[PDB]
Amino acid sequence: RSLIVTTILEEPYVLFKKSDKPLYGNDRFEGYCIDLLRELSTILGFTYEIRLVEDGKYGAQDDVNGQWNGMVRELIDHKADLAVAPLAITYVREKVIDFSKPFMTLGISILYRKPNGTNPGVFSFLNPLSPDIWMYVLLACLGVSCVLFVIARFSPYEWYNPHPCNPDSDVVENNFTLLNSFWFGVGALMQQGSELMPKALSTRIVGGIWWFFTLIIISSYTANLAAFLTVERMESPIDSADDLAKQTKIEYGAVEDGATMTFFKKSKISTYDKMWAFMSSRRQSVLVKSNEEGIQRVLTSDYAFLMESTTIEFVTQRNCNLTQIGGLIDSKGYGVGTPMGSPYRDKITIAILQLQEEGKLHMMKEKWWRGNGCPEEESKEASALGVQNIGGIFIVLAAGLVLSVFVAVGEFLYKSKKNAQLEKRSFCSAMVEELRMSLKCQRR
Amino acid sequence: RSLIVTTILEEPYVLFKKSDKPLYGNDRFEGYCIDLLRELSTILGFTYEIRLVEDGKYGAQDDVNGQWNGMVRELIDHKADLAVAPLAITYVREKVIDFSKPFMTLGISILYRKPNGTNPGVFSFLNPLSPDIWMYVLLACLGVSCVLFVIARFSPYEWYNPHPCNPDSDVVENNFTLLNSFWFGVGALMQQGSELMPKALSTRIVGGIWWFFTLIIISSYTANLAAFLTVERMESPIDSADDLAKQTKIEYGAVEDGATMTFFKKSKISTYDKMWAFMSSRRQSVLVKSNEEGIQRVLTSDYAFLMESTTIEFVTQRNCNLTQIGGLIDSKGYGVGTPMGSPYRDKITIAILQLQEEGKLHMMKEKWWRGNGCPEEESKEASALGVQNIGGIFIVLAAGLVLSVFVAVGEFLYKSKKNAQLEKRSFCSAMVEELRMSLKCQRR
Amino acid sequence: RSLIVTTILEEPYVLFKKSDKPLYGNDRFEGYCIDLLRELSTILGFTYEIRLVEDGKYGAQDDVNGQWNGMVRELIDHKADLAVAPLAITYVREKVIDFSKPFMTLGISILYRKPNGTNPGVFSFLNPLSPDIWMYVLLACLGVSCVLFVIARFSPYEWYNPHPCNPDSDVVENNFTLLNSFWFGVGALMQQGSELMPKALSTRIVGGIWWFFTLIIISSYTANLAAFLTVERMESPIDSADDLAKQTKIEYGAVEDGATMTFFKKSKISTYDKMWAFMSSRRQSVLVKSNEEGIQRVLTSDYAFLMESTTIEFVTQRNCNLTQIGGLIDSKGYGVGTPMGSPYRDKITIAILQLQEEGKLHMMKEKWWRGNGCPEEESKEASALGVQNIGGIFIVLAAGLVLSVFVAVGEFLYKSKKNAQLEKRSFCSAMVEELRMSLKCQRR
Amino acid sequence: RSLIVTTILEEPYVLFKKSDKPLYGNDRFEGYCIDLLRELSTILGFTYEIRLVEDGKYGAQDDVNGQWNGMVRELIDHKADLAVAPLAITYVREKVIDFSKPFMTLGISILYRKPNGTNPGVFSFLNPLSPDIWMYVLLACLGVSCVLFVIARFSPYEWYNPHPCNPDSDVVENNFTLLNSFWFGVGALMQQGSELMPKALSTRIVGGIWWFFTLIIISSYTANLAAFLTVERMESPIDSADDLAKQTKIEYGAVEDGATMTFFKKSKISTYDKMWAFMSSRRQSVLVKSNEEGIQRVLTSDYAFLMESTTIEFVTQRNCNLTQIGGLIDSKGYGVGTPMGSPYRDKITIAILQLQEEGKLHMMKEKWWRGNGCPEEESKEASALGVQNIGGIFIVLAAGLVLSVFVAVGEFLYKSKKNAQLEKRSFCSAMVEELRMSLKCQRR
Ligand SMILES: N[C@@H](CCC(=O)O)C(=O)O
Ligand SMILES: N[C@@H](CCC(=O)O)C(=O)O
Ligand SMILES: N[C@@H](CCC(=O)O)C(=O)O
Ligand SMILES: N[C@@H](CCC(=O)O)C(=O)O
Repeated sequence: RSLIVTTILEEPYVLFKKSDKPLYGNDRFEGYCIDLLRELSTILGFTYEIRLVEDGKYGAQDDVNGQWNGMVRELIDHKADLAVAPLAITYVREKVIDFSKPFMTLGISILYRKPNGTNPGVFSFLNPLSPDIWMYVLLACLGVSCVLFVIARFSPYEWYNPHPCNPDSDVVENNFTLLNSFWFGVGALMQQGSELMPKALSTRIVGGIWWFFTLIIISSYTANLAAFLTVERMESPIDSADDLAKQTKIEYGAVEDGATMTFFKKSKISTYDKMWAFMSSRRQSVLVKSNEEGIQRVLTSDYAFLMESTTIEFVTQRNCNLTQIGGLIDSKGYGVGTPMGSPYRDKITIAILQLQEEGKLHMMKEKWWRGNGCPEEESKEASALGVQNIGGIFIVLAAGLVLSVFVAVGEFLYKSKKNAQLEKRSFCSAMVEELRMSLKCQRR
Repeated sequence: RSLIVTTILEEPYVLFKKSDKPLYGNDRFEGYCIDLLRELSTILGFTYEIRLVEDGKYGAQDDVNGQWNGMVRELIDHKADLAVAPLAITYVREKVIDFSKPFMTLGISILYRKPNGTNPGVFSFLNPLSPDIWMYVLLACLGVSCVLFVIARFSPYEWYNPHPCNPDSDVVENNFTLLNSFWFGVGALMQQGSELMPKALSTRIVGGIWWFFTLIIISSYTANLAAFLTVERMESPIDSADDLAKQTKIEYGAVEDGATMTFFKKSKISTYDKMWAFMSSRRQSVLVKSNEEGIQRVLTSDYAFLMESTTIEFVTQRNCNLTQIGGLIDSKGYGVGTPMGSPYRDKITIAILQLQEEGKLHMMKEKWWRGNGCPEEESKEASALGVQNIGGIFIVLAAGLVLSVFVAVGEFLYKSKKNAQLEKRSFCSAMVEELRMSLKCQRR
Repeated sequence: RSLIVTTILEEPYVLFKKSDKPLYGNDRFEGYCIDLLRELSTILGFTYEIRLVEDGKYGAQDDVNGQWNGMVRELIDHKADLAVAPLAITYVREKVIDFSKPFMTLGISILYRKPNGTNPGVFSFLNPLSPDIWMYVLLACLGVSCVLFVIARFSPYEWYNPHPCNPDSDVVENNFTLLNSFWFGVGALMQQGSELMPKALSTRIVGGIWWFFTLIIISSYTANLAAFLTVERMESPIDSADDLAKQTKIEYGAVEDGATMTFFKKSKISTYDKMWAFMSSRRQSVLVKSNEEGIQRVLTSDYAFLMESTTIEFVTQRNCNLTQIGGLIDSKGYGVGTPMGSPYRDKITIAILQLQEEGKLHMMKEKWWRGNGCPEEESKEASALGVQNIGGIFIVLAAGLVLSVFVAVGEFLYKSKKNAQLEKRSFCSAMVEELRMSLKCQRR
Repeated sequence: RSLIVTTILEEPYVLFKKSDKPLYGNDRFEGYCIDLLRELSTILGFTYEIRLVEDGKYGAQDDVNGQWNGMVRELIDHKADLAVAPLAITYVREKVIDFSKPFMTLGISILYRKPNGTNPGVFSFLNPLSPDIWMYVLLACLGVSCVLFVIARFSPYEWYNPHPCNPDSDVVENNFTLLNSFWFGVGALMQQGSELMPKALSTRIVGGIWWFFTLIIISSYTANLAAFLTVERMESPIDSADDLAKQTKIEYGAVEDGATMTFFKKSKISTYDKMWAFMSSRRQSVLVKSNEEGIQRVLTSDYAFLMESTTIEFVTQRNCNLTQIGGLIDSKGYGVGTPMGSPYRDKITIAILQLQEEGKLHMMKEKWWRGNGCPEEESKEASALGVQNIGGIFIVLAAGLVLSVFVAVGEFLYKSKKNAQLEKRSFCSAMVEELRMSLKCQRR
């Protein structure tokens, strides 16, 4: 006699094969659990014949009539002989049917979206000061530089004759112009210090306060920028089951007629009863029909789906915006289900252990979970500055040198218009001074 | 019979259970005291019928026609048999109903809004050094600039001939005037450097040790400056029960016909007698009718609510702009009331002591009073420094420059003064040096 | 009939009075619980007559004969009528005797020593670099300054004639001496920058690498010193009962025949059974005879004594090196014990509540706990630098100016010996140059 | 009868209970499997007599005279009735004894010492910027120093007459040679400033924007430099089961006559077949006789022990120089053994599933495998920067100065070369300029 194996569509355990042809018999199925059953058939030497569950459930106790549904009901009534499927091992299922040893180890955990790690774009260094403070500094170095020009002309001690060798009447100069006064202002702001130093006490206090002002601006900048380069990583506000029980902001449920909600239904510990106190209220709202709708409502809404760890291993290697929030709630396993008192309990108990010692149950999991490449993590650690987060200081350096050379032709043309008043003609005296600049020597 | 339990709906003690289908009976209710009365029924063994109180108070000895009401009249006239609810042990109640022995530790306290806005701290940058340190660096900079001037007018290697062509005779003169030695002292302190640079090793060592001094003071200042650039929110204008007594800006009150109205009514503390002389006058406006009208008038008005401690522990855990002000005024407990001597006081008295030995009173405490963690004040995550944070460096920049325009005129009037004994009293050297500003092109 | 009150020496509840006289009757007793009983006698109008417990225990079940000891055994046998004492309220005591309502609220917690907050002594700023690295920097600025002198004499381009006006033959100088080369070395180390700049490319690379070296020394100094000024507070490695159960490094016990170990003996929760799994093994080693030996063995050895919160309130306000490690394990209370079925249960139940509403039970606790002044905490928060933790940079500044002025008389005497070879006599030509230095003017 | 339970003493599963008085019987034992067998006896209902195994192994199918031993022969010959102990489900055992269904999830892994010493990181200071950034600041400093030279040989305001007395005619000359413009570029980058200061606004803007560039690059460098000055301990030379296969420096082994010796014995993985070809040869030295001789030979020798996962979880939690290397080789479970078909397998199979539903298997897991927290690697608390931390700035200081002595000779041979066409080939301008070093007092 050929056996009749019950099973159910779940990805990647059992799923239909992609082929055009009129698929006949066991042909249309592919996945982990049939490729398990391809190998159990070679060992035990029988003939399986795949035939799905009818009511589309896994198995649960309806507790009105106290009866079962799903693949569990397919076994108790002896309709189908095996249950090669992700049928988990629980306390209430073991009393009515006979499982084998596990071929996979589970854990209930939360499938939730990864939050977006919004990149600190290339103008990230302006962040440690507020955008009105950068203006207040700029109006200061436009202000204080203008105040210093007022005082330096007004103060009769900044008037010094430069002339280190015996003036003998009068060559007295006042080296602070406008263009010198901003350069003292900018030069002290950028901590470099100019070549021009105030001499009168009327201008020392302007030099003294502006040095103290740019001492605090730069020091408050550097102390704050330690915080902004050490970017505090995304910490989406669920990190455990203790967290997820206490906010009704995020919807969280399970699959209906499944071993996930059956866990919370029968549990008596405080956190997990609190989740079932939540889920029993909106029992039609949160409890989705299958795991596939458990996935999709996390993809769209603010939903945190409770499910098994081995299917999260297939989801998060496919969708690189979903993750396993939290740790394993419990531990379970996938048994090849058999009816109560079967001779195939012990022969599969052997033939799972035989496949496990020679690595066949790990060669199949690596094949059908197929990690595919996915961004693992930022790997939270010291965070050496790339081009992506300094970046814009080269942009202002590139734009600053572009803005510079037009002042250089501005200095050229204002000179070439000035000297050509009396000396030579307008266009040619520009080219005359080009002969001066292209000279490779020191000259007049 | 059924042991009729009189209870009164107050969160998080006894509240209605929400669901899809309406429930009927004892399962309508949930909370702390429902979970407690289940534990008393498990240990002792009895049926219990929740019979929520008609006249909606807890209990209060009324005046001249004195008759108890609320849950206390349910106990005196034997309409109830128990009172598992927040019926707090007070003096006047335990004379007439006969309480069991407490199951949770409360006390009268003050509920009030958290202050939103910040203490500005318009300077806030002086903070990383103590004001002992800030005055000592001036007495160092006043100190070093004097001892540098003493050495530089004593060291016979600072006396230098500038005279760059070929030094003949009768030239040498220090560049360290006493005005100049502060400018090395302040100039090195502010990290910007001076035009003065010492020669003459005895003056080098002063310049050497003042540099290493100001290397550490600036480096220690930038270390703590990350910490002290955090705003502090405003300190609430009340911090105790005495603070509400010495004001009428904040109306303060309690639940009418409860233990807290009764406590201030029969108090002989000078603080608390004034706090009832307030409440008795405007009784129609500062005695609310429930706990729920307490919190809603703290939020949607200026108000400070005198309520119990453990009910604050639920509210402030839940609502994050809302905190406890001060410490416990008195200490009292919640006790399961019984009538005037019953065969169920002593049974529950042992039964309450059993639960806190097992820890189940603490387990039920955590189960209801814990909630969302109310994300703390130490959750900074970002601080762009603004006009509130640094602030006062713009004030002292406005302070020093107005000081500088004052001393600029004072020097202008001084060179008017030494040129006065040459020509005239004021207007000679005024106008000729007021020309000096108005020239801006010609030197002398 | 006058009552016979049993009680027991515990501090500060009941203790002998300090007086020389032959103390007669109730005279010799003073403390909290007799001053409680002084006020209960005024209310209820009886005559107490203090008489101690005989066997010196509080009360516990010997569980061999199943009998009691202590004050509990004094009550059951009706020897003494009251039990006005710190006799706690537990489950096993309530079944045999009758307590009143509490007059005080307890909690079991851990009395352990405060660790010493070792002060960061005034040379604290040298800490961010290792003491061999400070030598390696000092041998660098002694090394690199010496290398620069070698190269500058060797390089034929540092030989420049200063002389800004038409040399016409030869005045070519080499301004880098020894004393100039160290000053470039020190001057770049202290970030200030000298007035002397290298000119030949042979000396630019020495100037270039030494600038990059002191860029990293100072930056690694400032980045590390943020950690050392933010002194990570003392965190003595017990912070809870979950911590204290899992190290056998610290002895922890209780008092024998007391309600502290009776809690752990009967508990079934995992952490507190683990402590009783520890304490049952060395039951004679850790379990002290009284609370006073519970105090003293913490004072001397590495012992963490489990005791009641209200006695920790008297200990830690006296001994300012002990503290309450952890939070309250449970909650209990002090009942005035009465025998099983007494008429004085309810009259004291009244007269404790009457004393509590009018604040008498808080006026007595404030008197007999008498906080006395004790250092509360460092109050862990931002830690503004006092003189105690910068400190020594003023010491090296004071010592640097002391070391300077002896170089100034060293520069004076080396000059005064040199010029007196040909010009004048040895001692007088010093005083001649004193006339030069004391001159208030510029001169030759 | 008594249901004789064969068990074998292994921590933290079944260990002797320590006390003062010696205990007798089932109370001699404690640990995980004693707490488990109590739970199986509570649920199912049976007496149990611990009868610790005589021949001290767990179980191993011996060769040609093949007879099981240890706990397995206790089950086959019905000397036991159960085997509640770490008797792990393998293929060859479950054929002959008949296991229950697992209660804890293990797998073979590698125990090995943590590497003590640090990866030195002799430079370690380049780390706060990515090597993309480090090369770009040179291409900026090579870039800006070129474009500053282009403008300064083109701007007709940089051409200045030094000539300080009174400028006549035919003088003006730039101070920006192409050698000089790098010295402004490097000089501003290293925060120290140059003797060069630009005039002529077009050159000011280059100096303006290069200053703000190097203000940010230095400030961003000092921000992350606190993070990257932490040592990393050495990466262990093994990180997997494959790494022990490709070496003979570390002897590696397992418990003789256990599941782990049996697993490599009958493995057909190319990695694991080599790992038994190793162990079989020196079987007398790399197959220890217990778990306890495993850990003691990892510590007191160079050795890497192939043992189970859950027993590593106790040891590495306890001993802090000792860690798990790699991941789980296989996956298997601990099962309560029974004989060849018993009326107690299925009773315990449901009984184990009941306990993990309630969570008591996790409660007993936490109760024994948790211990002292093994104070983590992220417990820095202090880092005085030493010769290991910064280090490489002394290397590049030794690198640049040896480079500088090379270029100093190269310039010395260059002024020998231009003076060669004056007088002689080498020794003329060599010796006369070798005099120039040897003079040190005379100028020219
Ligand atoms: N597949 C599980 C139910 C769904 C789940 O727990 O994720 C079972 O059949 O038991
Ligand atoms: N809990 C109080 C009532 C509320 C209040 O007075 O603040 C009582 O037991 O009477
Ligand atoms: N004084 C306590 C016992 C000692 C203690 O718990 O600290 C009692 O009598 O119950
Ligand atoms: N736990 C192993 C024994 C120890 C080992 O082989 O590493 C077993 O069940 O056989």
